[PDB]
Amino acid sequence: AVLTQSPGTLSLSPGERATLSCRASHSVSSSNLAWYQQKPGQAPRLLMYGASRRATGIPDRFSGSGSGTDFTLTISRLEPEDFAVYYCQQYGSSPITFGQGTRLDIKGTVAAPSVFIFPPSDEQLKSGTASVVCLLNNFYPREAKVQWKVDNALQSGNSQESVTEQDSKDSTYSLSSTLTLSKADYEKHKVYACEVTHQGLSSPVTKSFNRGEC
Amino acid sequence: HINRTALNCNDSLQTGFITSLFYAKNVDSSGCRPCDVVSARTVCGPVYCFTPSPVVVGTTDKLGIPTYNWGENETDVFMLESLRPPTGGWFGCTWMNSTGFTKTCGAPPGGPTDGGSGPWITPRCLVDYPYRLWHYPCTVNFTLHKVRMFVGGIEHRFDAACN
Amino acid sequence: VQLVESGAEVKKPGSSVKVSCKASGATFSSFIFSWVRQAPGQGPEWMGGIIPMFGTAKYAPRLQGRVTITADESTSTAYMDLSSLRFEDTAVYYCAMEVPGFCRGGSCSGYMDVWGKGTLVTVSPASTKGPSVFPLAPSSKTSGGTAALGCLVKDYFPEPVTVSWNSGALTSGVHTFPAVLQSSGLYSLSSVVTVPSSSLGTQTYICNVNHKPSNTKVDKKVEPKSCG
Ligand SMILES: *[C@@H]1O[C@H](CO)[C@@H](O[C@@H]2O[C@H](CO)[C@@H](O)[C@H](O)[C@H]2NC(C)=O)[C@H](O)[C@H]1NC(C)=O
Ligand SMILES: *[C@@H]1O[C@H](CO)[C@@H](O[C@@H]2O[C@H](CO)[C@@H](O)[C@H](O)[C@H]2NC(C)=O)[C@H](O)[C@H]1NC(C)=O
Ligand SMILES: *[C@@H]1O[C@H](CO)[C@@H](O)[C@H](O)[C@H]1NC(C)=O
Ligand SMILES: *[C@@H]1O[C@H](CO)[C@@H](O)[C@H](O)[C@H]1NC(C)=O
Repeated sequence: AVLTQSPGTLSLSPGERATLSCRASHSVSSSNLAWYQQKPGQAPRLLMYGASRRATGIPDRFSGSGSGTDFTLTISRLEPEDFAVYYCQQYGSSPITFGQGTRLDIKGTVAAPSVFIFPPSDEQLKSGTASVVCLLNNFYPREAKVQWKVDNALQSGNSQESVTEQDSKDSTYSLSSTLTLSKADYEKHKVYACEVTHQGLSSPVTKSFNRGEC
Repeated sequence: HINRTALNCNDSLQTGFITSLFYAKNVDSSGCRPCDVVSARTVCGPVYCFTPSPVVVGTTDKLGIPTYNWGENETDVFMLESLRPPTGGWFGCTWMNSTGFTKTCGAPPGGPTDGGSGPWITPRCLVDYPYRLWHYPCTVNFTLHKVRMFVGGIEHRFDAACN
Repeated sequence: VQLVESGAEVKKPGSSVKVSCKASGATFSSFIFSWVRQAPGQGPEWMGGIIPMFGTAKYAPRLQGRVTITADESTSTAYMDLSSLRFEDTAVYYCAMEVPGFCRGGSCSGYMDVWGKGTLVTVSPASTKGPSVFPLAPSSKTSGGTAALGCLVKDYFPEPVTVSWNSGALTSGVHTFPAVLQSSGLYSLSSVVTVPSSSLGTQTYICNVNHKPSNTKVDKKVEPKSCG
């Protein structure tokens, strides 16, 4: 039984009604499905068992329903403490499985990222390694796509990304992407570019620099 | 010896009856057949028979050979008829089935002074046994009475849970 | 009911690790221990379970051959042993109170009620190490616009590192990103701040990095360069 949660990210305002869905590849016998809330740096907290039985200590606003292959977690009125990640979990089949999670964050107005690209410092190049950093500042929604190009060659698998926690005051996110190269490979190429795709951009945005031209 | 308890438990109604077997939970009170052969695949937890005193019945095959398959195979059964007292006294058994329903077997009551089905010696009294409050949650406030009596030549010491 | 676990451990690829869980508030013999791990940015993954009075231990098929789960009735401590560690095994390892929904043949399955506080297990080839602090330089070419600058805090272990700007006098527009565990097994972190372009030649910007586990304190002035 494989669990698929929808939507990946759910953006709503405090006081609104939240409905999270968990879909199973096969029917979950006797509605053996649980729900968890996980805040950053903590263990998951059980909210709901048996699809609809609320765990003790859980507020009235949390409600569950569904059966078969379609289960729903409902938060009637969203409080500030309710923005977190939510996992479903089936215990109807012998190997229990978890869903991939739904992120419930604060709704805001669409804002394109500001994109900056940072070449490696001479100090780091003297150590034999090169880190190219691309910054996407204060954007919404959270989904964004960073593509690295090196002399117009698409980089795939040699970068790592990191996303800040959502700003409660304006609901924006920030992302940093590090492309790591050896000093040798860095000196072979000229144009280092960061192409960004985002809902707030009608067209992809590219920031780039030219090694040796600066 | 633990392999001889049937463990076919399936809480399809989210009542939490299985949780009482593994974790300490006091009973909530908001809610308060001939003994032949029972298939073990439909049994969850211990099987008690009450020849005056309570006796635990383990999983066997049809011959009576003890099996150790947790009652999972279709050949696993509970030979309740073998536990009957030879002198023809009162006899009964009880257990929990897969979906959390207390089942009983026993002779039909020949009168208000006759015995009940499971561990019900009296309409008002119940033979005490280690899993009484699991099968019979509403008998928590019942009073215990030590009982000594000879039935068919055998002395039986046990407790009775009466109102 | 509360579950306490062994402290964080760092292991090398190919090694093994043993996590222990102590259950207080309930009888150990009938306790249903579940081990659930969670990789950074992923969902929880069930590893296996043990009910001591039944002696049976169930395992997840993904790593059924690399995990052995044991329960010690003498000291009321269940253990999870994972061998032949890989880099993909870096995760937080939880033990939990499984509340059964169905049982069959000596084992049960259900939901997790009481979770352990979590045990971080990092698989990396290197030990306690101080970070290098490199500048993320803004362009040295502007007035009225918004510029970005920062520090790259690279190749340290373990967590955590604190980063402030100008000894705490600069807080608006500061973004310190979550650290990332590199392929080498060391953490790398970026901290940036957006500033008005007109201040690039007039205001000094210094990031203050403090890595207490290695007693490494660095104050690095970030200056504009030809590339920004
Ligand atoms: C617990 O018992 C219920 C009793 O019905 C099982 O539910 C059946 O599951 C099968 C699975 O293929 C369905 O085809 C049936 O239609 C279900 N019956 C009903 C009445 O809904 C359930 O599968 C059992 N749970 C486990 C884990 O075995
Ligand atoms: C456990 O006992 C209950 C007690 O009745 C059984 O429930 C019955 O199931 C049959 C299935 O065909 C229904 O027709 C009856 O209406 C049910 N009775 C009640 C009162 O609900 C249940 O089937 C038993 N479980 C097993 C696995 O044998
Ligand atoms: C008892 O059950 C366990 C686990 O299901 C199994 O390994 C063993 O072979 C069974 N039989 C005996 C006699 O222990
Ligand atoms: C038994 O007595 C307790 C009080 O000690 C009460 O809460 C419970 O409801 C009673 N049960 C029944 C079945 O009357």
